[PDB]
Amino acid sequence: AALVIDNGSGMCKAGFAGDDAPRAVFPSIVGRPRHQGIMVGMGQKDSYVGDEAQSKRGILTLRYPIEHGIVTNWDDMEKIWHHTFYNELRVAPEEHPVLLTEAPMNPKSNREKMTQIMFETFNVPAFYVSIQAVLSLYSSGRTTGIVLDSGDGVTHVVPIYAGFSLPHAILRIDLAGRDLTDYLMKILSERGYSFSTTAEREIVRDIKEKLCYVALDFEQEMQTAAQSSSIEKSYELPDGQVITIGNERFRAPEALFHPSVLGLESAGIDQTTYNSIMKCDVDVRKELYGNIVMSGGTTMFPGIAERMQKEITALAPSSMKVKIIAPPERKYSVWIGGSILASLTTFQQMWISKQEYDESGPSIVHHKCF
Amino acid sequence: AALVIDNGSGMCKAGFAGDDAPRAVFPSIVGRPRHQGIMVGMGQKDSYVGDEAQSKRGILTLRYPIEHGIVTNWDDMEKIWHHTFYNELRVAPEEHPVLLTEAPMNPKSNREKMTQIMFETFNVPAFYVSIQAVLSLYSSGRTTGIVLDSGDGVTHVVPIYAGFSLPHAILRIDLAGRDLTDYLMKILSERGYSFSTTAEREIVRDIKEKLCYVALDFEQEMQTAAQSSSIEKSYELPDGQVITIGNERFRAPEALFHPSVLGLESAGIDQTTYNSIMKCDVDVRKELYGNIVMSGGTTMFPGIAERMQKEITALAPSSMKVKIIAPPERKYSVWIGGSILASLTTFQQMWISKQEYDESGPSIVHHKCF
Amino acid sequence: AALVIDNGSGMCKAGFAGDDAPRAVFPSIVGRPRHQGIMVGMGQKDSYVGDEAQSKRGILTLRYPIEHGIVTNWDDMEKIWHHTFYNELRVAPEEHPVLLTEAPMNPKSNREKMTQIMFETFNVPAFYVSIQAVLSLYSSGRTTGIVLDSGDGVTHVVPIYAGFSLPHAILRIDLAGRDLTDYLMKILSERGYSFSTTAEREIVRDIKEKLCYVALDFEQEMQTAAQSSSIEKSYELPDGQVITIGNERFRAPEALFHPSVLGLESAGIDQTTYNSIMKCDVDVRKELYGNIVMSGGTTMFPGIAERMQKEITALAPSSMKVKIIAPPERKYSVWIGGSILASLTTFQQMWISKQEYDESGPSIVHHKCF
Amino acid sequence: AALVIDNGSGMCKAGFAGDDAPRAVFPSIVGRPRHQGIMVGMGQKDSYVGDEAQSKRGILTLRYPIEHGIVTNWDDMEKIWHHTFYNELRVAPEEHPVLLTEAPMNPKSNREKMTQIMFETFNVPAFYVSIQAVLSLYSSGRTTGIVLDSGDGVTHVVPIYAGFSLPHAILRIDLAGRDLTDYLMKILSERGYSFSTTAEREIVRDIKEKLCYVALDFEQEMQTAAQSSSIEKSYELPDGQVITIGNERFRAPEALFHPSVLGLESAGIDQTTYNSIMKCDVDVRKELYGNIVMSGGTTMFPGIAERMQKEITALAPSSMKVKIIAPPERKYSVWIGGSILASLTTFQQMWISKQEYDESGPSIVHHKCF
Amino acid sequence: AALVIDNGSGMCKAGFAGDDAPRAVFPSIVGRPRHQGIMVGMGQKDSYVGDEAQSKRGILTLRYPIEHGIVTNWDDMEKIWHHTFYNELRVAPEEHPVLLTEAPMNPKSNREKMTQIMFETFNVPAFYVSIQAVLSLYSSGRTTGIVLDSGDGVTHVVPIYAGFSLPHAILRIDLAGRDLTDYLMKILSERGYSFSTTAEREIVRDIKEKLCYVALDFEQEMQTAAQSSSIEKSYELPDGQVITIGNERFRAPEALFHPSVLGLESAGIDQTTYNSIMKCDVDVRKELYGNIVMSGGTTMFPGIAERMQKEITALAPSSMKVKIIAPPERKYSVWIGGSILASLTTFQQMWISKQEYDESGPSIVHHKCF
Ligand SMILES: Nc1ncnc2c1ncn2[C@@H]1O[C@H](COP(=O)(O)OP(=O)(O)O)[C@@H](O)[C@H]1O
Ligand SMILES: Nc1ncnc2c1ncn2[C@@H]1O[C@H](COP(=O)(O)OP(=O)(O)O)[C@@H](O)[C@H]1O
Ligand SMILES: Nc1ncnc2c1ncn2[C@@H]1O[C@H](COP(=O)(O)OP(=O)(O)O)[C@@H](O)[C@H]1O
Ligand SMILES: Nc1ncnc2c1ncn2[C@@H]1O[C@H](COP(=O)(O)OP(=O)(O)O)[C@@H](O)[C@H]1O
Ligand SMILES: Nc1ncnc2c1ncn2[C@@H]1O[C@H](COP(=O)(O)OP(=O)(O)O)[C@@H](O)[C@H]1O
Ligand SMILES: [Mg+2]
Ligand SMILES: [Mg+2]
Ligand SMILES: [Mg+2]
Ligand SMILES: [Mg+2]
Ligand SMILES: [Mg+2]
Repeated sequence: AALVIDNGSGMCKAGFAGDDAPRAVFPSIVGRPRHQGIMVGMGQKDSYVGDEAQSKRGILTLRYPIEHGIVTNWDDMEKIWHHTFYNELRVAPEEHPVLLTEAPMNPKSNREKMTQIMFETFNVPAFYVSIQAVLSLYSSGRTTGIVLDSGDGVTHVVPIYAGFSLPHAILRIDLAGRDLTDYLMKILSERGYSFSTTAEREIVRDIKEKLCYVALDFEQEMQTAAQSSSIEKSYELPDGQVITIGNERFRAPEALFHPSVLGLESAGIDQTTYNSIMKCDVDVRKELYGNIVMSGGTTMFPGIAERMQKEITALAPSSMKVKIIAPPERKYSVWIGGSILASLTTFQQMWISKQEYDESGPSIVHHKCF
Repeated sequence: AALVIDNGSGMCKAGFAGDDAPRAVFPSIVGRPRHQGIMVGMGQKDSYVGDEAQSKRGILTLRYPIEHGIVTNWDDMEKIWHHTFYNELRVAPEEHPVLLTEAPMNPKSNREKMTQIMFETFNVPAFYVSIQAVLSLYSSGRTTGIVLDSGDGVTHVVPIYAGFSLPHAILRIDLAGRDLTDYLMKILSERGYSFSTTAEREIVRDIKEKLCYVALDFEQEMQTAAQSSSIEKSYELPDGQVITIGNERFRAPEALFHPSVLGLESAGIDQTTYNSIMKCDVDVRKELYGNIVMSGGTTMFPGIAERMQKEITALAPSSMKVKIIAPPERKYSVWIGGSILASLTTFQQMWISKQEYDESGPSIVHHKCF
Repeated sequence: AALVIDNGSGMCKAGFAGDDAPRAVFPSIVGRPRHQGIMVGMGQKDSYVGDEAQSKRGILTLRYPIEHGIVTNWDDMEKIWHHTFYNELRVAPEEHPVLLTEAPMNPKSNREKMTQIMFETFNVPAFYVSIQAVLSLYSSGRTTGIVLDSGDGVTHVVPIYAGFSLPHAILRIDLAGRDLTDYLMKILSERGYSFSTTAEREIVRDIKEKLCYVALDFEQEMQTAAQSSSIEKSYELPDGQVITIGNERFRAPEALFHPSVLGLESAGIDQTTYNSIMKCDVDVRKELYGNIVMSGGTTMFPGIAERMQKEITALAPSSMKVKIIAPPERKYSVWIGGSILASLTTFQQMWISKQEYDESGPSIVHHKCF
Repeated sequence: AALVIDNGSGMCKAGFAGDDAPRAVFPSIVGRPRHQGIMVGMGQKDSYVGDEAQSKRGILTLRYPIEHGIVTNWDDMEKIWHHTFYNELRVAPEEHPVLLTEAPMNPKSNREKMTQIMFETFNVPAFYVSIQAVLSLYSSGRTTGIVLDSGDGVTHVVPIYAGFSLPHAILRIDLAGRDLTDYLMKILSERGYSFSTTAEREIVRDIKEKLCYVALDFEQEMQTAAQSSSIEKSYELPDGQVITIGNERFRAPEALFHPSVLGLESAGIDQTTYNSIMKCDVDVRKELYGNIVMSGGTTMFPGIAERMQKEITALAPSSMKVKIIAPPERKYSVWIGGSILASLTTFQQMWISKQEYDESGPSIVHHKCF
Repeated sequence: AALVIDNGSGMCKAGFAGDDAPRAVFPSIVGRPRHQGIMVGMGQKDSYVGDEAQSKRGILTLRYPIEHGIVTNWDDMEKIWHHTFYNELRVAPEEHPVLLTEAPMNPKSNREKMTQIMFETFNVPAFYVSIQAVLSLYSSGRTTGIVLDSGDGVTHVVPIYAGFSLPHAILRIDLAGRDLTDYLMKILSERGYSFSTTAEREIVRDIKEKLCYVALDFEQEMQTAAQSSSIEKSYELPDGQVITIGNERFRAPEALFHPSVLGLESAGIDQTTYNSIMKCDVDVRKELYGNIVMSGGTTMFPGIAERMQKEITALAPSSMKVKIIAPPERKYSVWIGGSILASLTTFQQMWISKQEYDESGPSIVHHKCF
C-alpha cells in the first residue's frame, strides 16, 4: 500500500496508489501569527498548515516553503509533510512506501534532503522520486509525447519517445501560476485595487482561478475590451466589496505566451514546446507534434489549448498534425501517473529501501531515481 | 479567591471571581464639606466616599478622581479603593489577588501608579491590569468581535480576531456619559432650568439615565417633537419641583453620533466602529461586522442598538450581515469578563506577584500586562 | 435710523445707531407706593419708572423686572420700554428698527417674548437680538478676543476667534453687581449699619460704586486694614448720617474672585476666564490670552484689571503674554458695539422684518439671531 | 516658459523651468470652518488653502485631497491648483506648459482626471506627467541609480540603468511621513499628551520634523534612553505648554525600517531597496548598489543615510561597495529634476498639446507619458 | 595593404596583412534593448555591437549572427563588419583588399552573400575566402599536417599533405565552445546556480574560459573530485555573489571527447582526427600522425593536448610517433595564417577583383576560392 504525494509549489496532493483521485488536496502554506494572543484559554498554535492557515488568513503571514520547485524552508516542508501524513491521510509513514515528485533540473541537495527527511524523520520503508512530466505521460496511457507541465512554481517541457527520456531536450521556465498571480496583483492597481499582503495574494489567486482566461487573438481581444463592456466581470471580496475587472482577465495569462511583460527574457510556452520538439531527432518530431500533453493548474485556463494549438500550428510545418491533449482532469494528472507508477509490479523492484539508504546515505537517490 | 474591580470613571464595580454580578456597585466620588460644622457631638468626617457622598450632596463638593479614564487625584483614588476593600467588600487585600481594569491608550504612569498603590498601600499578593473591551469579549463567550465600550470617561473601540489583539486598529474618543450629562445640563437652560453645581450634575445624570433615549431618525424625531407633545416627559426634582423635557431626551444622546454639537472634531460611535473595522485586514471584516459588541452604561440608552445597526448597515457593503450584540446585562459586562478571566486556571500563571514587583518595581506592569 | 437698547439687569442704556454714547442711561426699576395718598390735587401715579422712581425712593417699593439676565415681570418690562421710547428717546418705535441685547444661555421664552412685545406692543419695523459680549468685541475693533462681561445680573465669558463663535466654551456665572450689593449689605451689619429695604439697597449700591475696590493681594490688604486706619473711608447717608467703612471696601468685590463667601460653588472670574480659554482649541489660546476684554459696570472697580492680569498670568503658562483690555468707557462698551453693529451696511439684511414675524411668529428669532 | 509642479501628498512645490529652487512651497491642505461666523464685516471665506489654512488652524477642519499619492477630492485639488497658479506663482496657466508629478503604480483615472482638469479647467497649452523618482535621478546628473523616494503619501523604489526603466522591479509601500505622524500621535499618548484633531496632527508633524531622528542601532538607543536622560528634548506647544519627549524621537522613524509596529505586513525601506535591486538583472546590481539615491522629506531624518548604508551593506555581498547619495537639497530633488526635464530641448517634442487632447481625450496621457 | 578578417562564430579578429597579431579582437554580438528608454538627452542607439554590447549586457538581448559557422542574420553581420571597418580598424574598405575566413562544408549561399556584401555594400577592390584550417597550417610554417580547428561554432578536421588538400577526408562536427557553454549552463543548475539569459550565457562563457580544463583520465578525476575538495574553485559573479564549482570544471570539456552527454551521435575530437587520418592514403598517415595541429579557442583548455596525445596514441599503431602541436598563440593561428597568405607575392594574382565580380556576379567565388 504505497503513498503517492505530488508535492508541488502551491498545492500538496496526497493519497494511495491504486486510487484515481488524490485523497487530500490542500495548499502548501505555513501561517504564523503577526500579532500577540490576548485572550487566554482559546488554544493558539504558533503554526498553521494548509486549510487552517487559509481560514485564518487575516491574522497570519503565509509562507510557501517551495519556490520555483525548490524547497527554501525545510522545517516548514517537514511541517507540511507531517500534516500530510498525520492529519490528512491519517496513516503511519513507517509502514507505507512513499513516492515523491520533483521538477527537472532541480538542485541535487533538494533530492538528497528529501531522501534524508523521508528516511530519518518519517522512517519510511521505501522511497522514490519521479519527474512530474513522466507521471503526466503515465496518466494518459501514452509512452510517446511531449509534456508541458505548469503548476505554481515552474513550467517544464519534457519530450519522451517510445518510453525513452530525451534529457538534452528538456526545457524549463521559471514562470508559472504564482508569477501570474503577482502580475495580476500588479495590473489590478491600474483600476485602483491594492493587494500587497499574503492574504490578498491568496485572494488574487482566487480571482485568477475564477475569472481569467487565455485569448485566442490578444490584440483582437484588447480591441473588443476597449470597444464594449461585455468582457468585464464582477468579483466579491471577503469584506463584501465588489470589484470589476476588464482586460486583466486575459492580460495576466498572456504572460504565459509573452514573458517580456514580466521583465523576463525567456520565450513563451508555445515557443518553448516548439524549441523542445526541434531539439529532438528528426524522426521523432511527428509523434511529438500529435501528442502534446498539458498538465497542472496553469493549464486549466479557458482557451489555453486552442491558443496553444494555433501557435504551435503556426510554428510547425503545414503538413504536421498538431494535437493538444488537455483532459478535464489534467490538474491532477501527475498524481494519477504516480498512482499508476506505484501500482505497477515492475516498479516494485525500483524502490530505495531502508537498507540501501543505511549503506549509502542520501546519495543513493542519484543512482536509483534517474 | 481573587478580587475583580472594574474601576471606571463614574462608577466602581467590585466583587469576587467566580461570581456573575458585582457584589458592590457604587459611585466613584469623593465629597468634601463646603461649610463649617456648627453642631458638636454629631460626628463629621472631612471626606465622604460613594453612596454616603451621594446622600449628603447638598453640603458637599463632589469630585471624580478619574477623568476620561485617567486618575487625576491619587489620594482620592486611594480613598475610593480603601472604601472598596474595607467598607464594601469587607475583605483584607493582603490575602486576595486583585484584577484591575484600564482603558486603552492611557498614560503609562497611570498603570505604574496603580501597580505601586496596589502593592505598597494595600499589599496585595498578586495583581493584573486588563483592557475593559477584552473583558467585554470574555463575558459574551466570544473570541472574535469588535467591542464598543462607553462608560463615563471615554469610548473605546477594540477589534479582536481569533483571540488576537489588533492594536493598530484600536480607536478612542474622549466622549462618554459625563460629556452627555454636561451637554444635557447646557441644553436644559433653554427651558429655564439651571444646573451648575456638582449635586445638580448628579441630578441631571439621573435625568439622563431615566428619560433620555436614542432616536432612530433624528430629524424625523425633531419634527415629531415640534408637532405634538407626546415626546415630553416630567421629572420630579429632590425639592419637589416638577420639570418637563421635550426634544432634550434625544438631543443629548445624539452627541454620541454627532460630536460636533459638543465642539468636538471627532466622529460618532458608528463611524468610529466602521473606521476600526476598515483599519483591519480584509479577511477579518466579515466576522467583525457580525460580532459588534456594546458594553458600558452609555450603551444602555433605549434605541441605541437599532440606530447603531442602521448606521453601520448604511456604512457597510450591502452583502454584509451587521449584527449588534447588546445584552441586557452589558452595563456590567466588563466586570463579568474579569470574573471569568480571574477564574481561569490558565490565567493563574499570569499574575504579577509580590516577588516580581520587589525585584522589578512598577515597570513590570509593562512586561506582564500587554 | 436704528435704535440700540442695551437692556441690562440694573441699568437701561438707549440711543441711536451711529452715535458714540447712549443718549439715555437710567435705572431699570419700577417703583410702587407702599402707602395711601392722602393729599388730593397732587397728581400721584401708581407706577414710577427709572429716575423718577429713584427720586421718590422713600415711599416706594422698587422692583427690578430683570433678575440674572432673565425678565421676571413682563408688564414692568413693557413699562420700562415704554419709558425708553416715549419719555427718554422721545421717538416713535413704529418707524425705527430696534436692536436688543441678551445674555447667553438664557431661556428661549425670553427671546420669544421680547420679539412678540417688540413686534406687537410697539409695532417695530425691524428687530434683532445680539449677545452682549459680541458687541463688546465689536466696540474695541477686535474680531479675536475673550470677553468677560459683568453687569448687574450675570457674568458671562465668551471667546471669539477670527469672527467665529465658540459656543461650547461660553461660560456663565450668576454672580454680578447685585449680588455684590447684597453681600455689602450683609457685611455692613458687622459695623452696626442696617440696610434691608430696596431704597437702602440702592444706597448700598451707591456706596459700592463710590468706595469699593479690588485688592491686588487680599490677605496683605486685610493685614494692612487691621494694622492702620488708612483704608477706612466715610460716606454720608441721605439723612445726613456719616458712616465709616474699612475692609468692606475690598471684601465685597473679593466675592468676584472667591464666590464661596456667597455660598456659591462656582469659580471666580479669573478661573472662569482661564477655563473658557482651556475649553478652546490649542491653536487659538495664544490670541485669547493677549486679548482679554472686560465690559460692564462690575469691571469698573479700581484695581480689577491688575488683579485679573496677576491671577491669569499665574494660571497661564509663563511664556504666554496675558493682556487685559479694560478701556475707560467699557461700562458702555456693549451699547457702543450695538451702535456699530446696527450701523453696518452688511447688517441691514439681517433684520427680522414685520413680514417674517407675521409669517412665522416669535420663533423666527431662533432662526435669524444665532 | 514651462511650469514645474511637484504635487505631493503633503506639500505642493511649484515654480518655473530653468530655476534651481521651487518658487512656492506650501502645504496642500484645504481648511473649512467648523463653527458659524458671528461677527459681520470681517470677510470670511468658506475655504482656506495652504498657509492661510495653516494660520487659522484652530477654527478649521483640515483636509488633504491626496492620500497615498492618489487624489481623493478633486474639487479641493482644483482649489489647490488654482491657489498655485493665481495666488502663489501669479501666472496665467493658458500660456505656460505644465509638468506634473505622479507616484508609480497609481490608478489610471488619476492621470486621466489630471489631464482633463489641466486641459479643460485651466486650459494649458501643453502638459506632461512624470514619475517622481525619474526626476530625482534627473536632479543628481545620473542616468543609472536606484531611487528611494519617500514624501508624505507613499514610498517608492525605482531602479534605472543607463537611462532605461525597469518597471518589473519598481516597488511601492504605503508608508510615508503621514503614517509616521500618526504613529507619533499614537505613542505620545503614553506620556500623557493627547492629539486627535487635524490641527494637533499638524503640531505633531512639526514635532516630528524638529525632534525626530533615525537611530543607528535601535536596541542600543533604547538602552541609552532607558539609562540616562540625555535623549529627552523639550517642545513648546502653541498655547505655551512645554512637553518632553524621550525614545519617541527614534521610535517613530523606526516604523520606516520595521513597519510591523504599524500593523503592516510590508518590509522596511532597506529591505525594499534590496529586493528591488535583486529583482533586476545580475549585470546591473553593482551600479545600483553604488548609486542609491534618496529624495523627499521623509529622507531628511538625521541618521537615515548611515542606517540605510549599514542595513544595505548587511544585506549586500561583502565585495559590493554600497553608496547612499543623500544630498542636503534632496527634499526638493524631484522638483529640481522637473526643472531640468522641462528645460531640455529634446523634451520639447514630448509635450501633450491641446490638439492631441482635443483629438484623443484624456486617454492620450497613457500613450505619451510612459 | 590587405585586410585580414577572421570572422568566427564567437569572436571577430581583424587587422592588416604583414602583422603578427590581430589589431582588433572583439565579440561578434549585436545587442538590442529589451526595455524603453525613459531618460532623454542620454543618447541611446537601437543597436550595440561588440564590446559596447558586452558592457551594457544587463539591458540588452545579445544575438550572434553566426551559428555553427553559418551566418543566420545578414543585417547584423553587416553591422559587425561595419563596426570592424569603421570603428575598430578605422579604415576605408574601398581601398583595401579583404581576405575572409570560412569553415569547410558550409552552404554556398554563405560564400555568395559574403562576396555580394563585400563587393556591393563595402565596395572592396579585391576579395578572397579561405578555409580556416589551411590558414592554421600556414601560420605554423607547415605544408603537411592535419588541423583540428575548434572555435565557437564548429569543429573541423582537415588533412593536408605536401600542400595538397584531401577534401574527401575533411570531417566536421557541430560541437564547439558555444555548446560547451550551454552544457556548463545546464550542469551548473545541479549546484543551484541558474543561468538562462544571454548575459548569463556570457558570464558562463567567462567561467568556462577561466576555470575549466580537460582531465587526462576522466574517471580518475571524478574519483578525485568525489574524494577530496582540492578540485573545487570559486568564481565571483558581477553582482558580488561567489559560487563554487567542482567536477563541472572537467565535465563540461569532456563533451569534446564524448559528445553523447549532449545528446549527439557524433564521435569525439580524438576519434574524428583518427577517422580523418584513416580516410587518407596509407602513405601519408605517418606524416599526419606527427603533425597534428590544433587552433582556436576551444583548444586552449588546459590539458587538452596531453589528453589528445594519449587518445590518439591509443588509437594509432604503437610504432607511430604521435605529435600534437599546440602553440601558445594557436587561438589566433587562423588569423596569423591569413596575415601570411595575404602577404605572399604569389597570392596577389588570386584575388577576386571588382571587374570579375562585375562580369560574373557572386558565383565567381566558386571558381576562384577552392
Ligand atoms: N481553474 C484554474 N485556472 C487557472 N489557474 C488555476 C486554476 N486552478 C488552479 N490554478 C493555478 O494552478 C496553480 C497550482 O496548480 P498545481 O498544478 O496544483 O500546482 P503545483 O503542481 O505547483 O502544486 C496555482 O497557482 C493556481 O492559481
Ligand atoms: N440606563 C442608562 N441610560 C443611559 N445612560 C446610563 C444608564 N445607566 C447608566 N448610564 C451612564 O453610564 C455612565 C457610567 O456607566 P459605567 O459603564 O458603569 O461607567 P464606568 O465604566 O466609566 O464606571 C454614567 O455616566 C451614567 O450616566
Ligand atoms: N464705578 C463702579 N464700580 C463698581 N461697580 C459699578 C460702578 N459703576 C456701576 N457699577 C455696577 O454695575 C452694575 C450695572 O452696570 P451695567 O453693566 O450697566 O449693568 P447691566 O449691563 O446689567 O445693566 C450695577 O450693579 C452697579 O452697582
Ligand atoms: N526635517 C524633516 N525630518 C523629517 N521629516 C520631514 C522633514 N521635513 C519634512 N518632513 C516630512 O516630509 C513629508 C513631506 O515631504 P515631501 O517630500 O515634500 O512630501 P510630498 O513629496 O509627498 O509632498 C511630511 O510628512 C513631513 O512631515
Ligand atoms: N582559455 C580558454 N579556455 C577555453 N575556452 C576558451 C578560452 N578562450 C576562449 N575560449 C572559447 O573559444 C571560443 C571562441 O574562440 P575562437 O576560436 O576565437 O572562436 P571563433 O574562431 O569561432 O571566433 C569561445 O566559445 C570561448 O569560450
Ligand atoms: Mg506540480
Ligand atoms: Mg468602564
Ligand atoms: Mg449688560
Ligand atoms: Mg513627493
Ligand atoms: Mg575560428
